[PDB]
Amino acid sequence: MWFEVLPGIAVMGVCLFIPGMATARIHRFSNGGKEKRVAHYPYQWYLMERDRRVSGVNRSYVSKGLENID
Amino acid sequence: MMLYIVFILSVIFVMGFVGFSSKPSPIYGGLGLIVSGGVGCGIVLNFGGSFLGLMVFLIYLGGMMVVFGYTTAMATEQYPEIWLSNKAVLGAFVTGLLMEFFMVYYVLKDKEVEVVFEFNGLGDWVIYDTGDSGFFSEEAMGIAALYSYGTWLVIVTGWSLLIGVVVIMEITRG
Amino acid sequence: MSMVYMNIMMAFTVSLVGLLMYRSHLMSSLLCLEGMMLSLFVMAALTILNSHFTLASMMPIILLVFAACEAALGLSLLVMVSNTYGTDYVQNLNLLQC
Amino acid sequence: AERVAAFLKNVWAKEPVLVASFAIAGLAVILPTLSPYTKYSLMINRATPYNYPVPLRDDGNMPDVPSHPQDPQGPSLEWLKRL
Amino acid sequence: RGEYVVAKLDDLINWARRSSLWPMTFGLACCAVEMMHMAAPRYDMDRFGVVFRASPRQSDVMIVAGTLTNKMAPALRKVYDQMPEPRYVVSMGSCANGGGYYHYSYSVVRGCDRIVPVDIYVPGCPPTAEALLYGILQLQKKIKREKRLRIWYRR
Amino acid sequence: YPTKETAHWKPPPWNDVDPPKDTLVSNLTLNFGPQHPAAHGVLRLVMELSG
Amino acid sequence: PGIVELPSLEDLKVQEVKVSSSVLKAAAHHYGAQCDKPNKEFMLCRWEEKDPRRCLEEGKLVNQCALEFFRQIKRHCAEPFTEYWTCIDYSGLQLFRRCRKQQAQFDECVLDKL
Amino acid sequence: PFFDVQKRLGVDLDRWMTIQSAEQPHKIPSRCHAFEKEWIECAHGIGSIRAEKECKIEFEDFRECLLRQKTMKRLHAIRRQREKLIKEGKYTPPP
Amino acid sequence: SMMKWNRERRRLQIEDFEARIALMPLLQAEKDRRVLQMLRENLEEEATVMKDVPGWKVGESVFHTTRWVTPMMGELYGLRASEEVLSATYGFIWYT
Amino acid sequence: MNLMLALLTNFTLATLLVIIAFWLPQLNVYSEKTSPYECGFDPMGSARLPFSMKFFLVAITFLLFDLEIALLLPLPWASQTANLNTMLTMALFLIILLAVSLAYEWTQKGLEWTE
Amino acid sequence: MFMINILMLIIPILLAVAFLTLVERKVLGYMQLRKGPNVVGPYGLLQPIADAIKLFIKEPLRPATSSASMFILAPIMALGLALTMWIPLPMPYPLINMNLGVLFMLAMSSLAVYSILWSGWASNSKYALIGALRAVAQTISYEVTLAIILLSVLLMSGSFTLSTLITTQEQMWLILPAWPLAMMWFISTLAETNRAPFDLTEGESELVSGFNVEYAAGPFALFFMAEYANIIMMNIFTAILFLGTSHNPHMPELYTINFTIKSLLLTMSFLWIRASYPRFRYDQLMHLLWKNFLPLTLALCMWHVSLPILTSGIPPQT
Ligand SMILES: CCCCCCCCCCCCO[C@@H]1O[C@H](CO)[C@@H](O[C@H]2O[C@H](CO)[C@@H](O)[C@H](O)[C@H]2O)[C@H](O)[C@H]1O
Ligand SMILES: CCCCCCCCCCCCO[C@@H]1O[C@H](CO)[C@@H](O[C@H]2O[C@H](CO)[C@@H](O)[C@H](O)[C@H]2O)[C@H](O)[C@H]1O
Ligand code: SF4
Repeated sequence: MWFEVLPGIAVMGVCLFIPGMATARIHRFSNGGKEKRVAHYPYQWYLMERDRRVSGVNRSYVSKGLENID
Repeated sequence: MMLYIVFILSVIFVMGFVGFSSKPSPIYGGLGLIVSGGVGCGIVLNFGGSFLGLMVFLIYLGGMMVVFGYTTAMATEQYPEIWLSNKAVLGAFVTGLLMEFFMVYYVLKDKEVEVVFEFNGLGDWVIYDTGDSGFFSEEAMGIAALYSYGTWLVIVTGWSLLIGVVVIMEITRG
Repeated sequence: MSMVYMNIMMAFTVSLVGLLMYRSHLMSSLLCLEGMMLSLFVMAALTILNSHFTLASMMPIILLVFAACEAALGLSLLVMVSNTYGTDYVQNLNLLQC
Repeated sequence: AERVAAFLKNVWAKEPVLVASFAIAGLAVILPTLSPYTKYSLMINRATPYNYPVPLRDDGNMPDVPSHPQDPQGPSLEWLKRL
Repeated sequence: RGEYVVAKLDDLINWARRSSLWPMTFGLACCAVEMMHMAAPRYDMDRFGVVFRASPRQSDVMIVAGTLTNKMAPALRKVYDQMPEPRYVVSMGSCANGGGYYHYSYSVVRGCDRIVPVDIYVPGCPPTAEALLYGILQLQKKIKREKRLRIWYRR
Repeated sequence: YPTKETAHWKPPPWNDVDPPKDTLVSNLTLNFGPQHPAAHGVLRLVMELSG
Repeated sequence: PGIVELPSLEDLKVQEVKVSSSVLKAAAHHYGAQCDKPNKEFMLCRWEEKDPRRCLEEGKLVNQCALEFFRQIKRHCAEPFTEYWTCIDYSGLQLFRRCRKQQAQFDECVLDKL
Repeated sequence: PFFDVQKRLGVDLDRWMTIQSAEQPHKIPSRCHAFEKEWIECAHGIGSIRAEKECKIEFEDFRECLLRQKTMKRLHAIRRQREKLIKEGKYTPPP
Repeated sequence: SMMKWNRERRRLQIEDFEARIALMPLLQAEKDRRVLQMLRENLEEEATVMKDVPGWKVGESVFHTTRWVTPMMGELYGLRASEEVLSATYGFIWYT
Repeated sequence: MNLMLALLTNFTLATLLVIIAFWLPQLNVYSEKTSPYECGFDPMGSARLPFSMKFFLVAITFLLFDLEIALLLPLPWASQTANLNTMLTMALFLIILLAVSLAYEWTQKGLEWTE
Repeated sequence: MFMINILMLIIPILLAVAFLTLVERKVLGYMQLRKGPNVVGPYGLLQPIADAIKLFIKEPLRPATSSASMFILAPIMALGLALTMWIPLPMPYPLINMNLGVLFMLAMSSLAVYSILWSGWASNSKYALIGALRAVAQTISYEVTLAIILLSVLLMSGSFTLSTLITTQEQMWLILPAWPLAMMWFISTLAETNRAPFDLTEGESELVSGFNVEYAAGPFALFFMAEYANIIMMNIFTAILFLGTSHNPHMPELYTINFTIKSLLLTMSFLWIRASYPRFRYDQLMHLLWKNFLPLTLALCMWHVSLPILTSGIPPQT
């Protein structure tokens, strides 16, 4: 019966799900729980490099708020 | 060694050129021109021109595909020559590799070299601009200007491609 | 100059010498013409990109456009040389000595 | 009329792909002229601020220029919000 | 224990080889029609993992399905030799088995085992598609009995 | 001015047309079968191909 | 051919604004409104002088106004601002369109109190 | 041009790309814009023969900006000198 | 449908561009101080490195004009570590 | 570095699989096995002999048309120009001329393969 | 942490490809009133593993007349470039975020053709040569149309970034405003991936096996693996282009579920189409693209240049 084809489709589907799920979770893990920053243009890279210096730990994704003003 | 990426790619660029300039079978000549078009893409891309580098790579991939088809039809023989099959091919290939090797060796050792002319071997990074923080790509805006500033260029190139179609049909008709 | 210029100019010289030193296949030499454009494209692109000369960013594209016209014309003649002789050898193209 | 209506039906019968091709290409050339919205396309492109707006040295005789971004003077994008 | 490991590894490679048998698209006469019927929906050889492929380079089994003539004999040997190993031959039908009803002919090879080694002989003129399917399953069980790595171990 | 090197030179054709050559414009020959899906397994179709 | 003058390190010493780009982007619209004057004075000086060394004093007033601007927020709207740029900071592209609700809370706070 | 039809007809076929200080898209300036402006304005209207001598100062600077050859010799000498001291234990680069 | 959404996307792009324009004076002010400090540091370490050399004058301009010139990557990151030079030169181009 | 790592990993894994494929199986090499394939009979002549191209004219045209796409790819960026009158004209001018050349080659029978 | 991400990409791709072969055999089986693999494992689930192991313990052959280096290079390049086509795909986040991700894929797709050309040529065999030259003809047929179709669609997206296609289709699938392009694109990907009714470089019933007739065992498997990896990748590319999935930044897995379903269903249609039609003759493929798709693609490119300008709906550059 045609539904005997589904188990192969399901296994193929789970395999194709993993790359999309893995990349999303890894990006959160590597960027302190946020989306990885996108820097398509030089301005966005400039702001990233500033955040790397401003952080104090050389990590562009560690962000400082009003607690860093005196 | 990563600060010398552009130089390393340019070494492979020359090796590809020596590959097809020694003129083995055009099958292998095409391959060397593909390798040179690949690293050439990387060299241009590393100066901020991703579009230009990708275009030349794409255009030469199409051109070499047609050359391959023409080779099997019009430039083949029983025993196509690799670089080792012919003394003239091998001799030209060896000479180019040795000339390139001694240029690379001396420029690296001294951080400078004179190959007829003076070249600085400090690495290509030193000449880069230090103040980029615009929210666009300068290569894109320059290329995009072909349709606003480059009216006259569009006309002559557009005409030449039309004439190219006309002309190749005249030439190849008996 | 920068050390990248040494290799790109070397590449242009290699393909020029490959062009002037023929063997037999006319196709092999037509490749050297394509190579010479590739070196000219790369060297022009580097100078324009490094100097930030924005409007000149389009001329390497124009360079490629006329490279294809030049290559297409070269292939058109190679076809006609092959039809006449059955090979693309350049030694066959010697009727005009006399 | 009868020459062309006859002509069109022939090509419609034989080469509908080319009839569709020429009809679409003809519209692209013609409609931009008859469209009331074509003017906004250029206004939106100019209203996009890719560059910093370098201020002018106030010499005392510049009423049409504003002193602050929130002043009434200067171009407004109210037409753009509505659009 | 090496004995246990090589025993298991034979099971693995034997299972892979018998579970993925790709016969050469090769048929000679009548018996090729019954072979086509074995691929047809009722028996569906593909459901066993048995897939026809045209190239000898990509084939594991030669089913000699029909009469082998003297004119065709070198060609059959050529395509058998061009099969990568391991390779198996199934002789299908009386003609391929021993010449059959053209046995005394001047132009007929009296059995394809004069030309190639044969693993399974399937009798019939023609064997029914089911008789051939029985022969293929018999080849699978033969492959299942192979002891390549056990014999290598004890060398 | 005749020389040894130009001894073999001949005047060009009156109408500038040199005779067509026949350097070998040979066809490709192909065994289409017997072992071939479309050859029914016992047809050696020897086929001369141009392209 | 002539040495290049440089300011002393002490000449370049200022109290920097140590907040991340997401904080700046959250405050950018109000910051442009509240600090337009020293900002435009400094920009006018750069495009006229064409010299980073001839604009240092104007540059320091950009910082002093920015720090004052951020101290005002910390006084009155420290919490609603924190939710707002935190939401901006999550986005890979730092999009305004993903945070309109927290922007409203921040906007109605500075409007009401400042 | 051999026939200056562009300047006759008041049409701009290609003068817009000739120099890098010309008006660029979105007012993006070239790296050597100031040097080219200064050289061009120095030599305008007096002819090449005079400009070669009289605008030499502006041209060498423009050339220095374009190829940066004297900058690299100054940096090459320092980098070479620093390593000549590193081995001799006579220098400690800062943190 | 595509016309309406693209218009909205254009309005959003302008709002994002204006946010950048608001912050540019601060970023520019910071860029000027950073460039001048890095040059000041390089000058001080040139002084020691090229001290006993015969005729060297420290911090000599290669230009006749006294006009300000933007430094190139070598002049700014001349002596610093590779990882900092590599980030400054190729970091943007190599970022994903 | 991410991209070069991704490229290095992709082709390394492919190379590793080839290495396993060539060094893990049992080999049995002899002349008849490795001879060229041609349906059971020995090939007539070499496979390096010339193979006529009947679409030679289309292949050359592909070169000229492939450069057009390089000229047309920047159009999404060109639509951001304020000078929209000029770009639209020149954008349409280029495409029409590309269409004209196709019409010329089509009508002159350049798209039909030689016999 | 990036190398782990790379492996969480390659390994699923290869496993998805392996089980695509099972799914194809089953779907063709049932569309042909039979069952397909159902003995090797339950419901034939282990059939792909048996095929993979079998092929890699099969003796590989180097033909006596082949050019050894290009013979080995070509299958490596095919699989290596097949995996490289996946690194810019946003699902919803790409492994490598590229400004010109669309162009990168055009370049890598064009370079993947040479794995057909050089494998077929390096074999030094007539059926492999014929198959290779069919690849030249088939590339000449589709690429010019294929890139111009992308250009027409991107005139609504506004950039060559693949992630921007998600933003473009937040309110609606692009298949509505561009279904004429979606049809010609879908057919182009069939020819791009050498799939029926355009399965001409292998052309089994005419060329025995075409460009890979001389390949056996592992080297053959690489071409098979590359071919099926490009089936999936180009149907994912189609889903991103024309059936955009909404992205919720805080629950990206919802995107990956809906996105995966669409790509699977598109991949099924490749099997569905293979089960339904005969094969084009490779000169008829060229005339399909150059005399039907190209005239209409050129016309639609003009239309999609003008339409945003005349409707004042030009997309943002960023
Ligand atoms: C083989 C040779 C082929 C040559 C073919 C050339 C075809 C060119 C046809 C004209 C195409 C452009 O047509 C023209 O476009 C511009 C903008 O795009 C429109 O311009 C309109 O909108 C713009 C801004 O959006 C306004 O600045 C302008 O005032 C207004 O009139 C014109 O109303 C229209 O007439
Ligand atoms: C601006 C973009 C849109 C513009 C479209 C550009 C492409 C135009 C295509 C060429 C149109 C005229 O050129 C072409 O000439 C031949 C005559 O040999 C016509 O007719 C011929 O070709 C068709 C199809 O091959 C055959 O069915 C017919 O038997 C034959 O008479 C074509 O139907 C016509 O298409
Ligand atoms: S064995 Fe019988 S059925 Fe088979 S080929 Fe011979 S005669 Fe025909």
